[PDB]
Parts: sequence; structure tokens; C-alpha cells
Amino acid sequence: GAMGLPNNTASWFTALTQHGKEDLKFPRGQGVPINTNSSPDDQIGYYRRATRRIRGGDGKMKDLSPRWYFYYLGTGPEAGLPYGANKDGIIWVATEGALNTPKDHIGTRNPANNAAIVLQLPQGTTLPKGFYAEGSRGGS
RNA sequence: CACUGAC
RNA sequence: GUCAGUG
Repeated sequence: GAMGLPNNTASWFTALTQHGKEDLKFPRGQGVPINTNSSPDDQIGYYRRATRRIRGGDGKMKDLSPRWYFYYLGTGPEAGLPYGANKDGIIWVATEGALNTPKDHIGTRNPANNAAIVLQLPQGTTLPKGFYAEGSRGGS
């Protein structure tokens, strides 16, 4: 059969770097950042834990901390991940006003032309102890 | 994560 | 954000 899927799918926001023992788990109704780029019904997706480790010949690896990128529901022409699907490094997040349906309309952007916004949480929502904001410090 | 160069 | 390389 054929292999090699040229799928980019860049996140409009940053990721979530974890520095602890646990992975990531958001409560029902939380986990959705301030997506000013999407509509209220688009406030539903999942987090994907990715890593960037350069594979060198000598063995030199850049080594980057595990970060969970924010992906909207239906991000990928051949993702095959319905709301609720349990996958490694994949957690679903939904809020009030979001409907169950793929919305790949916001799951596309040129990463080498358009940057991403710092993933921030709304009022009454704080990040779990162990995670930090990528590109933002609590005070600076 | 630390440092540089680039879109 | 993303690519190349090094610490």
C-alpha cells in the first residue's frame, strides 16, 4: 500500500510544556484557551503531546521538553479521531457552546509564514502545577 | 533548556 | 510558531 502522509496541520496557538511526572488532564469544561481566532462553537478540540529531538549521526540530540499542542476537533484530513477517542498524548477539551463535529477550517496555516499566539487561559482558569506558559512568564 | 543563523 | 546546526 501507499505510505507517507504530507500532513502539516499547524496550531494557531503555542503548546504546553510539562515539567513533572504526570502528562496532562483537564477537567470537563476546561482546557480551552482564549481562542480569539475561532468562534464559540469552535471552542472544542484536543491536546497533542509532541517532542522535537534532532536525530544526529554522532548522537547529538537537541532534546526538548514534551509539549502539548492545541488542536481543534477534526484537525487532519485522515486523522480518524472522533470526540472521545483515547490516544497516547491526546486529551479532549470542550466547553459550553461547543458542538460535536469536525472543524478543520481552523486547522490550517502556514507555519513558515504565520506565527502562533501564546496559549493563555481565561479568567477563573489556571494552568496545572507542573506546566508553564510558552513565551510568557508570571511577572517577567 | 542554554547559544547562534534563518523563514 | 517552523527549519539547520552546535552546547
